[PDB]
Amino acid sequence: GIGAVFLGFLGAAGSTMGAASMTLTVQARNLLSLLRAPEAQQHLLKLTVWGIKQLQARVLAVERYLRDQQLLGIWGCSGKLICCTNVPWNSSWSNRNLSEIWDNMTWLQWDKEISNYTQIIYGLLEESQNQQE
Amino acid sequence: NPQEIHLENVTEEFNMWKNNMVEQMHTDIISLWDQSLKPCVKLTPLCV
Amino acid sequence: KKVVLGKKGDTVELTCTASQKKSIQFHWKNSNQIKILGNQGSFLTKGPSKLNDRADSRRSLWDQGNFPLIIKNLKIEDSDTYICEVEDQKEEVQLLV
Amino acid sequence: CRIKQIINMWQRIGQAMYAPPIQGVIRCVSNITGLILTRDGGSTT
Amino acid sequence: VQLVQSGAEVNKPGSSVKVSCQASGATLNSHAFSWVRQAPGQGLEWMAGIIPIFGSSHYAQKFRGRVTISADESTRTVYLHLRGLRSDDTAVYYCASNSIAGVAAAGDYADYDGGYYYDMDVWGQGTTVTVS
Amino acid sequence: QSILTQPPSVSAAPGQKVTISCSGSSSNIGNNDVSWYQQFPGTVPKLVIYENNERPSGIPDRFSGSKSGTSATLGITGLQTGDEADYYCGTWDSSLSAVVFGGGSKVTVL
Amino acid sequence: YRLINCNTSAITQACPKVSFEPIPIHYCAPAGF
Ligand SMILES: *[C@@H]1O[C@H](CO)[C@@H](O[C@@H]2O[C@H](CO)[C@@H](O[C@@H]3O[C@H](CO[C@H]4O[C@H](CO)[C@@H](O)[C@H](O[C@H]5O[C@H](CO)[C@@H](O)[C@H](O)[C@@H]5O)[C@@H]4O)[C@@H](O)[C@H](O[C@H]4O[C@H](CO)[C@@H](O)[C@H](O)[C@@H]4O[C@H]4O[C@H](CO)[C@@H](O)[C@H](O)[C@@H]4O)[C@@H]3O)[C@H](O)[C@H]2NC(C)=O)[C@H](O)[C@H]1NC(C)=O
Repeated sequence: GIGAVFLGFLGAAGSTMGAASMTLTVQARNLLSLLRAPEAQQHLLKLTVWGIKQLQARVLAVERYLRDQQLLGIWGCSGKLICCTNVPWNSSWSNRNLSEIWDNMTWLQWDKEISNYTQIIYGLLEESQNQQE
Repeated sequence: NPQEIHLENVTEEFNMWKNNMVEQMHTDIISLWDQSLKPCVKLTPLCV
Repeated sequence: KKVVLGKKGDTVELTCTASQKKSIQFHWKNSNQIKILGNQGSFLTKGPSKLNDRADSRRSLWDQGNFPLIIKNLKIEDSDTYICEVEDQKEEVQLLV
Repeated sequence: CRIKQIINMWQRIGQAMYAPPIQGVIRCVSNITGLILTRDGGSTT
Repeated sequence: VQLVQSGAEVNKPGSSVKVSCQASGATLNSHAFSWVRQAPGQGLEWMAGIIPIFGSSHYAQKFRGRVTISADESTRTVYLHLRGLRSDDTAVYYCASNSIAGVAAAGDYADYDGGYYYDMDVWGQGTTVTVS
Repeated sequence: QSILTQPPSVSAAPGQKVTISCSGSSSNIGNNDVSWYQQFPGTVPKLVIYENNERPSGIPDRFSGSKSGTSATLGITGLQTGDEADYYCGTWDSSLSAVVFGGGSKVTVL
Repeated sequence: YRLINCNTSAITQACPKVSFEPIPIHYCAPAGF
């Protein structure tokens, strides 16, 4: 079930980050989206390893989703898609014009941009959500 | 009901000769034939 | 730039060697870049050189990295240079009889 | 074609000897979708 | 690996005798079986032999027609039936076998009618067959 | 019925060398291999020499073999007293299309 | 150390004559991939 929406995020790649955040609002509603045969005693323990193997996926798709929103809920917001917080943006994190970011870059570019700094922001998002509490 | 999304405007660099799922197909076919075609006489060098 | 001497007829064992112990693909070429002997997975293969009937290798040593080349019936015209290409280590061994 | 009984395994390094061939007829309907060639660079054709 | 035979047999001439030879291994296809006999006090000779990895059988030229060999893979038993019982067949029989795996190092195409009986060491305990 | 011309008995004092000949045609020995088997009288026979010069595990190294021309020699250097058995040479005769044995060779201690 | 002994073993299983028709096997990716 949930593993369907884990891949539907990728429908907005290649577009620009101002447009992909707007598509995410439509995608927000789009992320709101049987073996009953005569089974012999040889089919009984074989169609049940086909049952557990699919049900080890449906719980992994749930347990990955709760391991996401446990990490978001550390950074103030739980369940918010678009969430902005009370940390000021440091200038040394690949300084660029704000029109030179939301208008002429795709989201995959930011993986290449700030991945040297992505761990540092995560500790700041913990601390400022801990300093404010 | 397979899920397939066409991605707009994206370019992407592949490589065929360094894929890491070809060595995962190679493993599960060693594991097929060894449990499939059980031979009468093997001769596997040990080389101690 | 190794040096290997033979007399005539005898078996020489030229050797390239990797550090992996997992039977990785190699080859063996000569100065005109014609294939002498090659590995294709788990089987041997020759190439259309003039050592195509005489060259050989030891199959059991590939699983420990050692990829030799064993030549029978040493004539005078095989006094050349030979190149083993494991993945990058294009080592050259020259031969004389 | 032949039907060998003493083959070289492609899996690891080693030989394998199998049972004799089956008694009846053996059909094979396969559709070739690919080659694997190799050149030989001389000094040309 | 050991081989157990069948029990000893007494008989009158003209009939047909059966001796079994069960193997302790996992299959018979790894072993080239062989049947030798010994008249009491006399030498040894080779009657027949079967190789199941090629389905081939072999008979000595003095024993054609009188001797047949069958092997059952599902029970791992080598069978011998001897037809035409006469006087000199008062002897002990033996089932022997060697490893067939020595022809993997042969020149590609082997010989699927040839003889790969050599230097066995898996002689069973024997069976005494006495005619009267 | 002995196609191989094995001598019926060889004899030497304990602690010496014996020879046992196995002479045949050019279709049983001149093209093929030889072997040797040991049998105590009453007990089951036992292979002692395989592939013309080798011994299985459990055989003393006094037993040596050779294949010369169309015949074969078995040599027991340093004969002991516990060798009271008889020997047979067994090859494959290609022309006769059967395994062929010898008449037997009963060694005797003196 | 150079001509090291390589014991070419021989394991013998129980070998029937079994059928062999390869079916298509397609590789899926786990959750989150
Ligand atoms: C590329 O892909 C194609 C697939 O599209 C592969 O083609 C396959 O090739 C294999 C190998 O030959 C075929 O398997 C064998 O097919 C034989 C022919 O069978 C057909 O004709 C007969 C007569 O008209 C029908 O009875 C058959 O119907 C059977 O199949 C249907 C499904 O289609 C089943 O539902 C039925 O119940 C039938 O069983 C086919 O239409 C066939 O003889 C063979 O079966 C024997 O062989 C195997 C071992 O090889 C035995 O285990 C089995 O039990 C049978 O053994 C009996 O018969 C033999 C005589 O041959 C005796 O010697 C035995 O002792 C025993 O008595 C098996 O079914 C396969 O059908 C075919 N696929 C097709 C055509 O779609 C290519 O191989 C592949 N390329 C490569 C390189 O792999």
